[PDB]
Amino acid sequence: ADSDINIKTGTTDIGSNTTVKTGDLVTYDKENGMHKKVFYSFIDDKNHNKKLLVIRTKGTIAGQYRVYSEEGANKSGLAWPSAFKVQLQLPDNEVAQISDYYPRNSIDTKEYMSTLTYGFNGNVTGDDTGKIGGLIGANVSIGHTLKYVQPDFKTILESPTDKKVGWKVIFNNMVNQNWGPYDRDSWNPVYGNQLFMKTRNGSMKAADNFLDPNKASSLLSSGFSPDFATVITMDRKASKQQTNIDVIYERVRDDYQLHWTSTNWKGTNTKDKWTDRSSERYKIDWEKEEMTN
Amino acid sequence: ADSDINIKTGTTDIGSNTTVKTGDLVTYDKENGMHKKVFYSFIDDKNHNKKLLVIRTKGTIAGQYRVYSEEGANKSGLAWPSAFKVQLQLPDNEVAQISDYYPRNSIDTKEYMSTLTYGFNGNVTGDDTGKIGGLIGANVSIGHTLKYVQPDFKTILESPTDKKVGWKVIFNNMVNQNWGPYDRDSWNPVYGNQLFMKTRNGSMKAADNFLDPNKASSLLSSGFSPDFATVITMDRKASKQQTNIDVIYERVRDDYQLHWTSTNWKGTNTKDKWTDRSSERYKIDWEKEEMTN
Amino acid sequence: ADSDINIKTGTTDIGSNTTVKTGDLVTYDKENGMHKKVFYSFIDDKNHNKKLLVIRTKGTIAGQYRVYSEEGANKSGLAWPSAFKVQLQLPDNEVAQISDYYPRNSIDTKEYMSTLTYGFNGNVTGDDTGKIGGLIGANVSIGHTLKYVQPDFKTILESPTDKKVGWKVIFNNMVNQNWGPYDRDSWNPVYGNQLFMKTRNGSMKAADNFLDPNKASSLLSSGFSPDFATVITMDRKASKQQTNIDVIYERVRDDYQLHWTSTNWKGTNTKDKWTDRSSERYKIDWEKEEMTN
Amino acid sequence: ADSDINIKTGTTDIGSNTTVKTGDLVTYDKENGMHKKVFYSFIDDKNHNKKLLVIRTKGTIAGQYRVYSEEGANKSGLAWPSAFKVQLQLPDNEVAQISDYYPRNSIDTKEYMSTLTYGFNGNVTGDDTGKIGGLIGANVSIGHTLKYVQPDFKTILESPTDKKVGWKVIFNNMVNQNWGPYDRDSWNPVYGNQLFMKTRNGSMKAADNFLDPNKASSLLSSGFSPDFATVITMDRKASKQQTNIDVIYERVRDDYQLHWTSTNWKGTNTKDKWTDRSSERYKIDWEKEEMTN
Amino acid sequence: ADSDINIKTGTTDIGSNTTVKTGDLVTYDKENGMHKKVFYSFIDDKNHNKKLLVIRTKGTIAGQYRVYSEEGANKSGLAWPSAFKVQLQLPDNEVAQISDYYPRNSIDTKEYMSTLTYGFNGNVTGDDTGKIGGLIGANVSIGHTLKYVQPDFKTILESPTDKKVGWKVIFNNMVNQNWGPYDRDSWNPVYGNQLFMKTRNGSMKAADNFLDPNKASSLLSSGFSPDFATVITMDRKASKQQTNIDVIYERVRDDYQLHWTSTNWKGTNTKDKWTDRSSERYKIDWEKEEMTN
Amino acid sequence: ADSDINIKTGTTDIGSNTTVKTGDLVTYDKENGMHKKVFYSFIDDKNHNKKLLVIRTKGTIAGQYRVYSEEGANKSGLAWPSAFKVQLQLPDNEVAQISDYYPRNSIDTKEYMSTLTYGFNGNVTGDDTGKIGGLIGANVSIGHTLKYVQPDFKTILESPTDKKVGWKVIFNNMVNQNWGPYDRDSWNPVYGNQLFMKTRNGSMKAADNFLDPNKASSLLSSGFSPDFATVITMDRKASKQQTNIDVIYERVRDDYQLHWTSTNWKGTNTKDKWTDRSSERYKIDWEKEEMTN
Repeated sequence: ADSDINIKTGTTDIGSNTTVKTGDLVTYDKENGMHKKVFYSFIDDKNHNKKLLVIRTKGTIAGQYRVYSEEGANKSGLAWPSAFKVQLQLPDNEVAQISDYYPRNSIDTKEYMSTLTYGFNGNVTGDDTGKIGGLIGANVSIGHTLKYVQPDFKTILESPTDKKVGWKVIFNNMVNQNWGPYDRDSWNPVYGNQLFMKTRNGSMKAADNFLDPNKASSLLSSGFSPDFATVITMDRKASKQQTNIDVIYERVRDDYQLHWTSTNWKGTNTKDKWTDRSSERYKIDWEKEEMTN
Repeated sequence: ADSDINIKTGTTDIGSNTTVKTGDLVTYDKENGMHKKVFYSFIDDKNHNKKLLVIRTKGTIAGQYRVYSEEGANKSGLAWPSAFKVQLQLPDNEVAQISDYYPRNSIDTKEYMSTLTYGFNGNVTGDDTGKIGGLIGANVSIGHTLKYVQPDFKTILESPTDKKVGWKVIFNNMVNQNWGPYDRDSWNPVYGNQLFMKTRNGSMKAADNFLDPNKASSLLSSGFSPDFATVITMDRKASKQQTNIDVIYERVRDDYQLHWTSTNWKGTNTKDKWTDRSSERYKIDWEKEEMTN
Repeated sequence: ADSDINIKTGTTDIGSNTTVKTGDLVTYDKENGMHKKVFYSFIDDKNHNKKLLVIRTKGTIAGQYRVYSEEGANKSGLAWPSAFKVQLQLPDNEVAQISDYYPRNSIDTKEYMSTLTYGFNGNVTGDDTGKIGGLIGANVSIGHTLKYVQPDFKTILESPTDKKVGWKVIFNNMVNQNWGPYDRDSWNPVYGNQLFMKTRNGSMKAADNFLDPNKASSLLSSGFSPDFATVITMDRKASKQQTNIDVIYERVRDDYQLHWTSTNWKGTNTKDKWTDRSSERYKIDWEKEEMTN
Repeated sequence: ADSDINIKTGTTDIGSNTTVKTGDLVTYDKENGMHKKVFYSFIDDKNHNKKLLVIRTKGTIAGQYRVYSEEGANKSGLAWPSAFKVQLQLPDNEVAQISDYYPRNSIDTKEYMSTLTYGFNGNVTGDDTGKIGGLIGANVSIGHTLKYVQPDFKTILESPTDKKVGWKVIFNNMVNQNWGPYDRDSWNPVYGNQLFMKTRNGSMKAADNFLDPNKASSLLSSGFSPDFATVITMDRKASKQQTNIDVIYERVRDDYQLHWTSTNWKGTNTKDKWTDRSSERYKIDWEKEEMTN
Repeated sequence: ADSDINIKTGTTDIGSNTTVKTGDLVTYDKENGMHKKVFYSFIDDKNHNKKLLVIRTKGTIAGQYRVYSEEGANKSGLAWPSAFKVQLQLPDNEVAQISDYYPRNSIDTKEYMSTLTYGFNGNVTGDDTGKIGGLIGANVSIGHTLKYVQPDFKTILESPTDKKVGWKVIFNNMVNQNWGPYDRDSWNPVYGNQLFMKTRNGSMKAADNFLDPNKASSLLSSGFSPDFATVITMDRKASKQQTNIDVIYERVRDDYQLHWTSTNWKGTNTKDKWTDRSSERYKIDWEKEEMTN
Repeated sequence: ADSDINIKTGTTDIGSNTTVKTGDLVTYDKENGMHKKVFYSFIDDKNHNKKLLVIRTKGTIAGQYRVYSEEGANKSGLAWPSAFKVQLQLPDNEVAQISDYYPRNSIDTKEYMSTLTYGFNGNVTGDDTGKIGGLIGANVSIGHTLKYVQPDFKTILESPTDKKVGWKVIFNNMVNQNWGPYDRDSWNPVYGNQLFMKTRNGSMKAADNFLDPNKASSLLSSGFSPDFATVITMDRKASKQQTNIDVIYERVRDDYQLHWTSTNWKGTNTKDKWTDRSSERYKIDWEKEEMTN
């Protein structure tokens, strides 16, 4: 908070009384199904120390959630997106540097509750024959409650060096058919990994027995569209005013297979089965304030 | 957040010191009952890289929730809107590209709560005859609670390629007469799919035994009015400054029928029975900044 | 959100650097008790495509909640407002069109909660005579909880065509004397529809045995005052610059009667008994920018 | 929402580039204890259609909560404010009209919750003599929960005609000594109406046995200060530019009496016992833009 | 709050009508994996008393969560970041001083709830043989509930002297596999410290039996990126206008080892095992308003 | 609220169209460990009545939480900050006066909840031999629930006279190892004051058996940094334009000692054991608008 140090709000920010030359570059990778896009903005504030360039890799990455193989009615497979990644890198010989990046790791909290209860009790029982009985009782109770919120997908910022910064979205866990959340490492001795399982002991075909993509999370089938911002600073006295960047949009898929053993369906998951990578190299012209490729 | 990178807020946005020529085109499709409307805005910022055009397909799509067929008092049908869709497409030979789209898939969260309780107990019982009894007891309890919010209709952004982007609204589930939520795949061995069922064993006519549209969701009967935004960018050095777009407003209906078997009503659902499509082609004139059709 | 597409906020809106000529027309219908009023605004933005006119039918519609007929102390009736409606229409031969309308159908949500509990138990019982007993037990519990919010009156946007758009407010349900909510179709074999019932087996007169209007919802007795906005767009090259509109303020009342059968009061409801309609025709002068009637 | 129709926010409002001549008139009615005050504002926007005048009857109405009569220690009375009212009226021959009024009836909502629970149970009991016993059990549970918020006093807008508009504040219910809420119609066969009762079977004097005004609601003793706004529109071509208004500040009191029957206090309430009215007539000069009286 | 003293908001802040010369310095420490960065801003307000310089050590510190040693399948180790620290210091002979620092210790609250319950009970039991029995009972209950929120990592502001100010982020506690939260001092006689334990009695390799970094907190593996602000004030009449600062980015790691004793895994933690320090010295030029190193 | 009296917001505030000369004075007391700092602002509004000076004693006071004495393993002590204070005073002969002070005592609320439950019960029991039994029962329950939020440290504004105003922060209570909150006056016949106790019957050294400062509140070890604002007004016609102020930053510590009696640790607290005071005198020059010392 700028106002908590008694400084007037917005005083220390950069971008005042200057013209920024924005831009846009859109490309679609048919092979990998990644509609990648970057939105750049050249800021050169005279009162600042270095030339600035903020890059927002908005884009979009598809989900690719479908059944890849079926072998009769006994067994079938499934490929689902385990993780989405997007990273930027600079050549080792480059002179520019990575300064900031908005989406960053944040500390997560949890509730906690302690309960203590005392009790007392007493009743008098009687019947027709004149018998009279008594009872005096007491009890204690101690309870601990802990609650927290867990998303389906969890975004993470991989440790950014001077040259490369990258983010990552992973599959935390999912609730299937209103039952307890499952994850990739979940296991059951009878049924196994019931993550994407429709019916435990259905009589349908193996390929048919898979969770409807509508029921599952949206990011599994329709994909994940990132919104990540990074700024590159270049010294204004550098000999060479041209810079190259690489943008990668890799996606990791897992293999989920269910098998009909004797009576019930049994599901098995094989993590990190395939990876699809789409890297494109851009060129920066600091003197002309334009990025083109 | 622009202010989290120490950049002054609003600096990187586009649209400063320029005139945007907005517009409006309204058309009604009597056959399909779709009051489609698009709101365009031509932005040509000199400091930007490409000419811009944001298209907001506000429009409105009717619900069409009515009983289509009745066969005596024994059985009758019902047609209800299973899903609403709206998509924009560009010709394969076109030079413009799709850049951004506001309504996008978002990660959904869930609560979770773990409870543990210890207990102790002890009572002393006595009667008139001098008998004295005792009792010492203890107990443990473990509980897991998981809660989440689920809407009636769920909007999804279908995987957007370079040329076409489309959205989709599907029927998640509905609560009928304050009872447990039902969906298209819900089944009961006795009654079946009780989604749009008034009384389980009523004596009325089959056509009469259907849930009142007022009781059901508003989107089923009065329809769904979208609000989706997409921006198309065209290079300012292109040889041809004219572009064509296609806008589709398809709606998918399902067949719900209840049948009087012997004593109670039995309901069955047949998903994706009909689809109504309304496509219109617009022409864009980048040089004159007007879209007309 | 305009800022989520990287466009500067407010850039795509219409109404900049222009003068709008507002207005007001107020009329009271003594026969129907409807204080109708419309607030118009002529917007002609040069950068826009069509002339604009936004109409806000604020007005007010009375409730008319009273006992219409009494027949001794045995039975009496009651008329209450089941639904309020207001709609605008254009002639079929007109050239203007309906573009937008603010209050629109919105998707409803609901909470859901799944609980699972394991238990264990064990006690030791003894008496004076040296008898020693034991007990070991366990239990499981599964619970489903679903909660949602339901208003007394539910506003709905009837499917708007190109020429006419109309809204609707209906009676969802009401809580009577802190008891479970009742609606028009509620039935009880003994008492019947206990919606507007004061006492189940009171000895008072039939006309006296009705729920106090203060206890009931405000809209039943003091009426409902709408606030609905619609915009009409007319091509600026049209030959005729005069337009006619019709505004309707219909209100639907139901007949609720309770009858003293032998010991207790029995209530019956007859939906859609009366309808009061108040239609007035306005004239639009686009050239002079004034609506008068 | 103005921004939801794509119109720039604040465009359709009235009051731009004009001077409003406000004012204030304060009067105190010693007989009725009503500190009435009105705050007017003359708005004449050229771009508008009619001359405007918004009147805010802020004022203040006292509570008058006191014991009026006592007859020994056997019985005593109490007068408390059952309802506060304030209304404006215009002469039937007047040409001005009532257009708008801010505080208006609003729809009220309620929560609802449905619960279902399954259970299972089993224990093994044994004693010293070798006897072994068993027990297997199960249970079901269905629960309905409904919660809502109810204020002590409820403001209502009486059905406004073209010439007169009036509001109303009534006594919904009150919680006495942390016990269940009571209202004017509450009855108990033993104690009666225990609304303003201190002790059920106290030995104090009848006049002394009344709830402390500090314990009760503030509006009962210190009164209710309204804040209601209304706008009057007059055609600018009218022959006569002078208008008369009447402002009433009526307050309704009830009679609460408790009686010592044999052992306990019994309370009875007589609604609408007294009404205090304070009407003042103001004169409007549209040409000079001043209201004086 | 400035407005709560009747002073116009923002009047007492500093930074009005002046130019601030910001800057940026980025450096990466490959040996320690700390991407440190500082963002300075020179403010010299004529109406103020001293020259100002606010330093924001944004940077980023990696997590370094990995298994360092394995000795067969019997035992293995783990190094995890126990605490992150970042501190600024000034030479003892310097003339500048530390004035303010935004992130500061804050008081934390907790809920509390007291419950009291009275009960009564009575049943009548009878059988075929005409025996009649009775039972009258009562009970009391007292309960205390206390709940609070506890984060995984807790930021602390170490006692700031005139020359040096430093912050600190420590490991409060973590929830492992949805079980009760553990911390560094947690101990169990059977299993020990089960903080980073996968399975209590798994048969896998010791190195394999460790909690997945994705399952654990993000700061453990991907590191912590600080955002801390400090302002240094220097008298404008000082003889020497050059100042030196030191910035440290130390990180503390702990040694977590689990051992297979006979049947189950036993975990032991050794706090404060390693510390990695990265100190860099900057030079301040108040006359030229630039910090370079 | 300024806008609730119909006055334009911000009209009555002071500071418009004037220049304020701010300042800063920083000093560190090595002996007491108090980094005291004051931020002044001279406001002389011509439309106001007196010259103004708002003083914000931001500063910082250390915690000083450490073990002062140990006597073998049998007993040891502990000094912890019981209360932090900061106060400003003016000489009795001075002409300036204290006008306002932002942090002020506020009324605190509490929830309350009353519950009432009715029940009914009935079961039929039978066995193989044909015996049939019955049981009819009922129960009532009344419950009172009261919940509130209590912070660890509570700030208080000591009664401000014309010349001196001072604040105070005291130790309300603390939760130790997730157990019930303890305070300075808490006592247990067996263990005593268990406020800063690690283990009830641990075998470690007495000095070692103390709660970790990280586990305890942050203000205990890292100290409390105040933010308090006060404004001094001086008549502009006074003969003498120089004023003196005194600022005190006293801190009060308590003595907590635990003693090993025979089997368990016993803790005793001695409140108000030490007080550290740091007073500095400043000089105000109203004519030159500068405070220096």
